Amino acid sequence: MVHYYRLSLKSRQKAPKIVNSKYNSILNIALKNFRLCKKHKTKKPVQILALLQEIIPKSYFGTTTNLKRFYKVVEKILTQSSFECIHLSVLHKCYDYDAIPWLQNVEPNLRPKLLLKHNLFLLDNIVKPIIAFYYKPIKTLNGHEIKFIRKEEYISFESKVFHKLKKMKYLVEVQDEVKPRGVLNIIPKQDNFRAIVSIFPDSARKPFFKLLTSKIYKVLEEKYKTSGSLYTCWSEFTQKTQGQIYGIKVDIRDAYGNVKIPVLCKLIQSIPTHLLDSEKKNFIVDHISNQFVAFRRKIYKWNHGLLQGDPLSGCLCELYMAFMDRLYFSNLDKDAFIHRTVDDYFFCSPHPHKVYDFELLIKGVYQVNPTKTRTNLPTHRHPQDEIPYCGKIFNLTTRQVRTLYKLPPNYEIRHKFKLWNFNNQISDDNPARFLQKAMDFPFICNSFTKFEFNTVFNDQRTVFANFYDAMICVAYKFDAAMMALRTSFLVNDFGFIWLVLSSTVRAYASRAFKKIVTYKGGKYRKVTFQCLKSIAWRAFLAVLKRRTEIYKGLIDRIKSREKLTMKFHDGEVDASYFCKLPEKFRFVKINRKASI
DNA sequence: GGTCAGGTCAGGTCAG
Ligand SMILES: [Mg+2]
Repeated sequence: MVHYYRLSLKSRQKAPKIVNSKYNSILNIALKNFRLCKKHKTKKPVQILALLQEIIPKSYFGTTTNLKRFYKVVEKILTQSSFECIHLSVLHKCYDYDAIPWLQNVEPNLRPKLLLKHNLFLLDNIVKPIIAFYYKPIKTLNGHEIKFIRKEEYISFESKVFHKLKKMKYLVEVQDEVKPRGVLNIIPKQDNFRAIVSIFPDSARKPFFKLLTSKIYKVLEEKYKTSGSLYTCWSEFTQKTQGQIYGIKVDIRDAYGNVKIPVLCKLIQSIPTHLLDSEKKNFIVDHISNQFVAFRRKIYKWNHGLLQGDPLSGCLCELYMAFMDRLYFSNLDKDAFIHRTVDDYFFCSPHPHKVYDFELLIKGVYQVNPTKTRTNLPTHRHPQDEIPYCGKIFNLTTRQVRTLYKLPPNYEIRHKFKLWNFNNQISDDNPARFLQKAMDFPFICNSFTKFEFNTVFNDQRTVFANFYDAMICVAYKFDAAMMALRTSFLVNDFGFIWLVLSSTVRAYASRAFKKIVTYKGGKYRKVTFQCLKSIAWRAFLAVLKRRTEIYKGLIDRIKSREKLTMKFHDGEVDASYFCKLPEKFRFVKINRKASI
């Protein structure tokens, strides 16, 4: 029931020195050259595609066309998304068997199963081992993007920060062979790093941490006031306040690191025992008071607040903060608006000084990330009217809220979609299920919420541009799914794709009706079912034109007619925004090419 | 057969 090959490096095996007796012995030539390659110092930067060429004999493929086929896969590995797969079927389908010298002697009907396992063998024992030999994959947490870094480069940074963390007494090496709970990892961010712990999956102790986590969330919702609902807080405050809003979003740097463990331990003990048993209280207290971590064959103690990566760290930091909130922000104007996440505070009032004071009140208590601070206060050095917060972009003047998109310039957008599922594999002769699973709704739902489609505080200018931006995204996902159909399913019948295409602009457009209509408000003008299906079909237009040659046929019949009149009842929806591509998505790389 | 309540999964958003 296994159709898929996973691209990621840790699926790699460790190469025998000699090839097994069911494999043809041209392979042993390759393994020998593999060792010779590893003994090369390789101080200077070198491409993997180039290094493999001088390892795998041309004599193994015969023709250059066969070889480029196999390089299309190495490149995919070198450019992989987390979880990305290919079909095992590609490893052999459509090859020029004639040109393969060592198969003339093997019966034709026997050849494809020899080539798949020989290509599996080369991929598992030579290609990934070598990539691993020179680099480390780190996941950027922008979608599933994985960046590869040179081992000499990463190691240097690792040791560099490790020495800092050893200087700053955050990490202290002791001698008791106390059990470490996980392995520390140093993963670089924008300017800093992130020290995190990977918990050894514990021996049936996770259920215990699940239980404790729920039990303290019960104390959070109880002895501490609710922090709002965000959608309702921003609804009410924009109605209670009619003048120019003033606001600030501040980003605390290292919320975990700046927790005072002692206080947290006193909060723990302070719980009523009908709520939290004294034994459990004490388990958390020496759990977070004794955080031990394995580095390079050494076990250290973590004492800078809470360990990112520990299962308790989240909820325990929540408790800490909720208690702080009581201390410092309970008395604020009732009319003003305030909402917090884990380390992101958003505060709005119609008076400049109340926000300015809030900035001071917060700075007296916390060390913040000053570059991350955003404000419309006129005496700030870079004031703005739009504040990013919580995955949304609030405009304090207009009071219109958009979705926030995390797509750096040259981000390869295929990294924002997990199209492969290894627990539920799709056949190579069933591309229809591979293009529909791509099209499941749940993936854009977080942009199909009361927040984006309501017309309570939102114009129609903005309830439109929202739905339009969401659909640009579903398009890019469609394009990535297509090139997975093209490059892994290898389909040439593009007739069973239009089905789910229009079969989702209908449901995709209709959902915006029930969700958009249930949250009507005083800026609601008039929206229309085919106004939405037309926005949708013009979004696909503006996107698909980026690979016009593969797609003009589909855009030819689309553009031709379709009644793209684009009449809008409001009149202040420019509608120019809909023809073309919103600036965010034009500068995203849609092609796949391994840099090194 | 038609609801609910609970459980799982999936892909996505938050945020460490
Ligand atoms: Mg933050």
